[PDB]
Amino acid sequence: IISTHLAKLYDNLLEQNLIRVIEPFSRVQIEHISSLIKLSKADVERKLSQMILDKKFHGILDQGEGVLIIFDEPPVDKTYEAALETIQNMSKVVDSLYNKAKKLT
Amino acid sequence: LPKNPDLRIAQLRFLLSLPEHRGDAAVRDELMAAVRDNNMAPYYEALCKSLDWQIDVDLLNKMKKANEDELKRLDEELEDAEKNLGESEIRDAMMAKAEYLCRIGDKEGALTAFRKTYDKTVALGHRLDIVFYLLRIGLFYMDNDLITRNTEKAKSLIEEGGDWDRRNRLKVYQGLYCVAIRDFKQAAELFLDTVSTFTSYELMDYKTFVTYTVYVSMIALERPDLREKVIKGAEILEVLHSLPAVRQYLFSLYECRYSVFFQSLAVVEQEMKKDWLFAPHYRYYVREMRIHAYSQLLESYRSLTLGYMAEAFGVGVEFIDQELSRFIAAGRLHCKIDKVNEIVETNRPDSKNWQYQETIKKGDLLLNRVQKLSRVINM
Amino acid sequence: TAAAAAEHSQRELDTVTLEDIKEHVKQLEKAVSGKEPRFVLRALRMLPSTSRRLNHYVLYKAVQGFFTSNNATRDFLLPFLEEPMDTEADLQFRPRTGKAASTPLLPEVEAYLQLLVVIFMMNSKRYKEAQKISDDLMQKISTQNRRALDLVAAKCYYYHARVYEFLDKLDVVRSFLHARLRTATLRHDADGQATLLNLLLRNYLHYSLYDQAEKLVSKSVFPEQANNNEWARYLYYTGRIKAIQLEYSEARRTMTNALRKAPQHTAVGFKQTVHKLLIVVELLLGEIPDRLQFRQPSLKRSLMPYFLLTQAVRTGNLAKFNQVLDQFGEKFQADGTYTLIIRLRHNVIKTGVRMISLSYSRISLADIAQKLQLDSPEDAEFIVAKAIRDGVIEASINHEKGYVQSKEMIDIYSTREPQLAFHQRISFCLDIHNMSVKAMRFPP
Amino acid sequence: DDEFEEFPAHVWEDNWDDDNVEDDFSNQLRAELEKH
Amino acid sequence: YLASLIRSVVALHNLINNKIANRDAEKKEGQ
Amino acid sequence: GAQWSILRKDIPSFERYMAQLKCYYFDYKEQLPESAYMHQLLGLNLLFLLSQNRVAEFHTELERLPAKDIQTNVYIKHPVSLEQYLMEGSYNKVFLAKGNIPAESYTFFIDILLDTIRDEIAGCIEKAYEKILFTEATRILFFNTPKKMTDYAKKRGWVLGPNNYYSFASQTTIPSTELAKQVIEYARQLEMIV
Repeated sequence: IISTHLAKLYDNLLEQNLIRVIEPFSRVQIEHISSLIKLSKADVERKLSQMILDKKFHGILDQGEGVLIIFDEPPVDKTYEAALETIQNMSKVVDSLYNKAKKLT
Repeated sequence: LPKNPDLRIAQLRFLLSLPEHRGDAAVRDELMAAVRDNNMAPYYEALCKSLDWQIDVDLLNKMKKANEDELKRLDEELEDAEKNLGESEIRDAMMAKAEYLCRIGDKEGALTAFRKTYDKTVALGHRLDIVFYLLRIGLFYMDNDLITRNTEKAKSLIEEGGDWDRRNRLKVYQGLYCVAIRDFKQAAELFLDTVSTFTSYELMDYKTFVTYTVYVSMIALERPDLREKVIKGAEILEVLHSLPAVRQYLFSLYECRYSVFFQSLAVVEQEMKKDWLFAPHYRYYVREMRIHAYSQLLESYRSLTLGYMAEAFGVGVEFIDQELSRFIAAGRLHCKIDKVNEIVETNRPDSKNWQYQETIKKGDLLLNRVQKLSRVINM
Repeated sequence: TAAAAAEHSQRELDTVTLEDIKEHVKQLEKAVSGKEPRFVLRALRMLPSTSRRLNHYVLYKAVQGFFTSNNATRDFLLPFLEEPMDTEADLQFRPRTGKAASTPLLPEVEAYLQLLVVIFMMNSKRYKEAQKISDDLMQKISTQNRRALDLVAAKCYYYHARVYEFLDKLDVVRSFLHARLRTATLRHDADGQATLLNLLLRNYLHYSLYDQAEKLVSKSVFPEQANNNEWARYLYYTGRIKAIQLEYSEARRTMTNALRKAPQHTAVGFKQTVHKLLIVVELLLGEIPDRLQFRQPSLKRSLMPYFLLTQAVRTGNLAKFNQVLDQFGEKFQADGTYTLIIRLRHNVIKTGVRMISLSYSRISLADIAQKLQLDSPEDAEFIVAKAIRDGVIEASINHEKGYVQSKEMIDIYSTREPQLAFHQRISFCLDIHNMSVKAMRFPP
Repeated sequence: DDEFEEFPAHVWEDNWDDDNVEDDFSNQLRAELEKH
Repeated sequence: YLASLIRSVVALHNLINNKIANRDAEKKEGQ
Repeated sequence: GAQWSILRKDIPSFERYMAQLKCYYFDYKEQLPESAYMHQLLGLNLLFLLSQNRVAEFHTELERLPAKDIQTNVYIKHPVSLEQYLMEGSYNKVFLAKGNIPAESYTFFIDILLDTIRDEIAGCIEKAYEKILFTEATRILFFNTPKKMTDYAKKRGWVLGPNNYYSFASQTTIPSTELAKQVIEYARQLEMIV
């Protein structure tokens, strides 16, 4: 499947190269990364875009100064998430109590 | 299952009703040929009354004479079976006459006939099939009350017991209903569930069915689920091989190739408007798709130039500015604009901030309930 | 015999209603004996149903036997209620055959019964004997200084006020009502205090004594332990007050709270009124109120014109706005809005600039001016500056190069205010728990 | 328990999307491409 | 705050139960 | 007496006499006929209230007015239109509308309205329009000569920045003790047997 297995190799390897070259960085020049990986600026930024969409690396592109701001994604507060779910659950519970009270009163 | 009725008839009806499509001579010819051949006597009468067509006189006269002869012989056969035959075949006779009432376009009469047939009948399969006929008529005539009640009866029968074939048929019916009523979430769910076992061929062509599945899925799926279901969907790709346009639409979106996404969206908008079922959702769907395109584009940027928006979408700058401003006002985007310096920033809230907002809202609601109940009781 | 069948059905209903009334008076007497008032509130709870059935002459049936130990009521009630009973009526229903001790009816009891009679003639539309009888009841209540009598007093006050309102006079109600309100404040009643406050507020409003009523409310403290109905009325009143008085944020929050605390099952008229006022105040402040209300079943008929108005404003076209005003002014005034309509004549531009700000960070003054069609792009500067004055938007302006900078929103979570909100709600929940554990009841 | 007598008297959920505009795209894209 | 909600809701449930039970009991002694 | 108060520019006399005028006009409506010289004076009071900026009471007396009289009359109308202009912000139009005075009685209350407008724009430029220079300030704030605005620097003069920019709109500490009180209170409530 050199018709397309070569393409998958190209893609996964390019991903690996980008993650490697960018891990030792913070907000950094897109053109500089392009020179590092010896690849067109548009294509490198695009691939970064897809990686970000798929949540591969916690980074955000910027087409202003033309850079890529990486960061550390903190854990989502599962405490708040569970709290929200519990609030909905007690909405149901108190609704049941309300119906019961109206039935019996 | 049989075309009782043939919903493409309703599609043609809505087309003719459409303003510029009122002059659809070819559609006119197709519809009147179908009317003559299937003996749409009352249906044609209502059609010509609604669209001001010259009421057919001589051809309609022979048509109604044939209709009356058929009705007479059918009712006489019913009487024969009633007087001599047993319940098993009397039920078949009444069911057949109700089907012919559908084949003419006697709406209330067919309703009553199928109702009585179901009342007498004992076979669960027959009950579900009669309900299917009722649902098909109900969708044909957008009587949402009828569709919902028939669906209720069908489900109840199913929980009593059912066969997976009619489960799939009911799922397709329900998906068509959700589409009709703008419930694209459940619509896409059921459509992708049934794509494995599409069987209600009578309702519509399989190709158009998958077209609808693709539309609803794009609308109501996140990018991941879209990947695993539509792009990697086995048949949802095989049939797409045949499909020469929706393929481009879906992929343009997925790999983010833009302005081709917009050309595809415009096309599908015209076809969506032409379609009878989606007509009272095409505006909303087009807006939602435009919003999804913008959101996907923005999600991978913090400060992206408005000019580059313009080129990437292959459009102007003022048009993009207007659309962005409108949807920002709508508040569906976490984005703000600078016009003095053409740029767009993303004000994406912290997970913490957003969740705290939701907690505040939900706490307010539930506390309101709590004080309300505590009060109603303590006093 | 359709007449006979109707008579039989009516008579059986009469027996049922008489039994219910006997139960209610039992509630009252046992309440007073046991030293607990709230049972009176219970007995009054189903008053609307009793009024609805209206016991057209079941009133006469019951009273004829009820009012023997204090038949001094007869002279009044019997002539006013006529004697229409069918000559044959073999019930003779009355407490302990009316009297096993011939003791006087308890003040609460006969007050409530006479109030039922008042309601009957109220719906009967005869507001001369009715108003005189209400005044007589008012003398009774004023004389009778019993606590538990408080709730019945409040209801009596409500109904006397309603009849005088129908008579379209008030005024004497203002004075007497005021005296009673001061009395019920001197004696620490809460439900009566709030009810009477509501009545007097509405009296001021009807004649449009808005500024005086403003002083009244500001200088009078509303009770916390007042019924959802009373809070809803009072909040609606205060909301209209402040909305006219140009305090729109308070108007919004207060009326939204009022609607939340109002019952959902019924009171469609009250819901329509509150929705209209909230709609107008929010539209003035800029927020385009959700379409949920418009699509509500029991509201769309009552709100077509408001929907047309919101459409006109959102479009930002004074042509259709003003022609809508032309078509629907009559009902607009009928509710009482034209003042607010002109306030909108103003705030149309305020809302336009509000959304402009919400959808930009550094837009140019000239650009916003042309967007809003505001000629002479310095009028736009003044307008946005006034918006800043008001607080509708948060953005500095630099005339040096002519641009508006939207204030950079801050991480509010990185503050103390979340702590404050959570403390408020913590106190709320702990209070609810404490009051419930108070409300525990235990048999002996 | 009370009624406030004093106060007398398409199956889906949509916002002001109505907004009386023409074809969402057809005209817009056609004109935009013509200019561009 | 959420835990306080838990406490309040449970206490309110207890109040409803106690009130209805006591009402039924007193109704019994009535009959 | 009210017009005399106007002539003498004695606001206390004006307000008191107009208070009695209200108490007479709006109290005994039926027992009295229309006061031909009532709407003129009442609209002049509209102007009075607008000039004092007592907008709340202004709107209260508006609503107390009959609805139709709001628009039908000219005396009543003119102050209302001026008020709408002021609320909108078209102060240029407000100044332009000086001449259209239905009655000459509307005199010197226009001037009180003018200096009230000046104070309004003063607060405007204070909390917004960061660092406005002298020339822009003079052209916008329709004061008199630049010497007169230097005098108006009596109005706290902001700071005049470096270049008469009139300064600008002028613009931690763990609340430990109070938060400790709050949490102690939470525990207390959780803890009592009650």
